[PDB]
Amino acid sequence: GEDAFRKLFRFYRQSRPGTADLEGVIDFSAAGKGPGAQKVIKSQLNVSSVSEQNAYRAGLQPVSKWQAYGLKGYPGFIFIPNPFLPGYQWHWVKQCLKLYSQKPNVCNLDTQDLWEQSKEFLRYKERSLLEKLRWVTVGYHYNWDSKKYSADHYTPFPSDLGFLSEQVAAACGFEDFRAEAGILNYYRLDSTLGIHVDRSELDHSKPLLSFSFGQSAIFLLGGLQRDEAPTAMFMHSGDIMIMSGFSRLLNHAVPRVLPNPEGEGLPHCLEAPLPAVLPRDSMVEPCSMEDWQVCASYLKTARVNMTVRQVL
Ligand SMILES: [Mn+2]
Repeated sequence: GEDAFRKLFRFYRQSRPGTADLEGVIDFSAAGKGPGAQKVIKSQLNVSSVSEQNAYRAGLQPVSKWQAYGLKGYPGFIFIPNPFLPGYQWHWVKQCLKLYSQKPNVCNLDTQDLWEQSKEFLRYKERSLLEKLRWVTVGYHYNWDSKKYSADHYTPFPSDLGFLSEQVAAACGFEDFRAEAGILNYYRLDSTLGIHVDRSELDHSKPLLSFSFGQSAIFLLGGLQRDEAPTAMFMHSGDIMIMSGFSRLLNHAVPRVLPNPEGEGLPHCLEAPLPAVLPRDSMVEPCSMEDWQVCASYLKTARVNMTVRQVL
């Protein structure tokens, strides 16, 4: 475009993956990028706020093994790399495609059953309801015209997703966090998310939690005004971003979902299977081969985002 954010947004939208174009983008998984990488600082977690039993029940590594980062100049911003136990990302992806999208919740659409159809479309050699799915709301449903939440329009918040969110929130120092409203977003390789501020509600003290699965994205985090040059960072599969306080007023964008380097394929962390024998006390359940096959085929050219907040 013209201004600093616009220039960087367009740069990354059009960049060539694999080349020196992405040398300035922060990769939190890899701990010499110039401005970007010098801003990276450790963000101290409240390790004792999440018991090993609770981490294991959510399908998470023990919090003592998590690495959390902040960025100098962006107070209230926390970036976790993938903390998920091997295999467990598949549970969340399955729940987002199969269960959470169903009509007890609201979705952009609202066989002929979505999951049964995609089961059959995979078998029928070479536009499905799953391919058309763009967003789903859970918990207190957001009204897109009303621009707010209401006690009349709600569904019980998925207890597995709520518990996961609250463990993450607790590790970040928000031990009283209540998962009450969620938006699930479904992106394609061509998907872009424009520069915006998440709309202002009086209290900004509670964290927004953002989970990503599937293909990697480039996220731009800017300033209070649109003109300030953003910092660029990767969001890889399993990574979690937490924004509270000051950071919730910042301009941000996702200019690019990056393809798998081989065109179509899955990130390395999704190669591990969900374990055969899960615990009895787990919030997670087994994933069937048939269900998995639909998830894998979908994720090869997609990114799923879950955004969780407290509204009351
Ligand atoms: Mn946003």
